[PDB]
Amino acid sequence: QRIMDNSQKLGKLMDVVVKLNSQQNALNQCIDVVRDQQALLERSLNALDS
Amino acid sequence: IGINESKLLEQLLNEWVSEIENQTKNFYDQAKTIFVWD
Repeated sequence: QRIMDNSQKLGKLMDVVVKLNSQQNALNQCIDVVRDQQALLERSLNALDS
Repeated sequence: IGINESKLLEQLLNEWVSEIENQTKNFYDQAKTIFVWD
Protein backbone atom coordinates (compact mmCIF):
# COMPACT_ATOMS: atom_id res chain seq x y z
CA GLN A 1 0.00 0.00 0.00
CA ARG A 2 2.65 2.58 1.06
CA ILE A 3 4.73 1.83 -2.10
CA MET A 4 1.54 2.32 -4.23
CA ASP A 5 0.67 5.57 -2.31
CA ASN A 6 4.22 6.96 -2.89
CA SER A 7 4.03 5.75 -6.57
CA GLN A 8 0.73 7.65 -7.17
CA LYS A 9 2.30 10.69 -5.37
CA LEU A 10 5.36 10.61 -7.71
CA GLY A 11 3.09 10.17 -10.80
CA LYS A 12 0.82 13.14 -9.89
CA LEU A 13 3.96 15.31 -9.33
CA MET A 14 5.35 14.21 -12.78
CA ASP A 15 2.02 15.27 -14.42
CA VAL A 16 2.75 18.74 -12.87
CA VAL A 17 6.39 18.74 -14.22
CA VAL A 18 4.58 19.00 -17.62
CA LYS A 19 3.03 22.29 -16.28
CA LEU A 20 6.49 23.62 -15.19
CA ASN A 21 7.62 23.01 -18.83
CA SER A 22 4.56 25.18 -19.84
CA GLN A 23 5.56 28.08 -17.50
CA GLN A 24 9.12 27.96 -18.96
CA ASN A 25 7.66 28.42 -22.51
CA ALA A 26 5.49 31.36 -21.26
CA LEU A 27 8.57 32.91 -19.51
CA ASN A 28 10.68 32.38 -22.69
CA GLN A 29 7.96 34.30 -24.64
CA CYS A 30 8.11 37.16 -22.04
CA ILE A 31 11.93 37.28 -22.68
CA ASP A 32 11.14 37.50 -26.45
CA VAL A 33 8.56 40.33 -25.80
CA VAL A 34 10.84 42.76 -23.94
CA ARG A 35 13.99 42.09 -26.07
CA ASP A 36 12.25 42.80 -29.40
CA GLN A 37 10.07 45.71 -28.14
CA GLN A 38 13.28 47.34 -26.70
CA ALA A 39 15.08 46.67 -30.05
CA LEU A 40 12.04 48.30 -31.83
CA LEU A 41 11.83 51.42 -29.54
CA GLU A 42 15.65 51.80 -30.00
CA ARG A 43 15.07 51.66 -33.80
CA SER A 44 12.10 54.10 -33.81
CA LEU A 45 14.09 56.60 -31.64
CA ASN A 46 17.00 56.36 -34.17
CA ALA A 47 14.34 56.91 -36.94
CA LEU A 48 13.09 60.13 -35.17
CA ASP A 49 16.49 61.50 -33.97
CA SER A 50 17.90 61.30 -37.55
CA ILE B 1 4.81 50.72 -35.15
CA GLY B 2 6.17 47.24 -36.05
CA ILE B 3 4.03 44.23 -34.95
CA ASN B 4 5.39 42.75 -31.69
CA GLU B 5 7.24 39.42 -32.36
CA SER B 6 5.64 37.87 -29.21
CA LYS B 7 1.94 38.73 -29.97
CA LEU B 8 -0.62 35.97 -30.68
CA LEU B 9 -2.25 36.23 -34.14
CA GLU B 10 -5.70 35.94 -32.42
CA GLN B 11 -4.94 39.03 -30.23
CA LEU B 12 -3.60 40.96 -33.27
CA LEU B 13 -6.69 40.11 -35.39
CA ASN B 14 -9.19 41.09 -32.62
CA GLU B 15 -7.16 44.31 -31.97
CA TRP B 16 -7.30 45.22 -35.71
CA VAL B 17 -11.04 44.27 -36.01
CA SER B 18 -11.86 46.66 -33.10
CA GLU B 19 -9.75 49.44 -34.71
CA ILE B 20 -11.38 48.91 -38.18
CA GLU B 21 -14.86 49.26 -36.55
CA ASN B 22 -13.71 52.45 -34.71
CA GLN B 23 -12.38 53.72 -38.11
CA THR B 24 -15.67 52.59 -39.79
CA LYS B 25 -17.74 54.78 -37.36
CA ASN B 26 -15.39 57.79 -37.70
CA PHE B 27 -15.38 57.49 -41.55
CA TYR B 28 -19.23 57.63 -41.69
CA ASP B 29 -19.54 60.48 -39.11
CA GLN B 30 -16.69 62.54 -40.76
CA ALA B 31 -18.29 61.97 -44.23
CA LYS B 32 -21.78 62.87 -42.80
CA THR B 33 -20.16 66.08 -41.43
CA ILE B 34 -18.60 66.86 -44.88
CA PHE B 35 -22.13 66.32 -46.40
CA VAL B 36 -23.62 68.99 -44.03
CA TRP B 37 -20.84 71.41 -45.14
CA ASP B 38 -21.80 70.72 -48.82
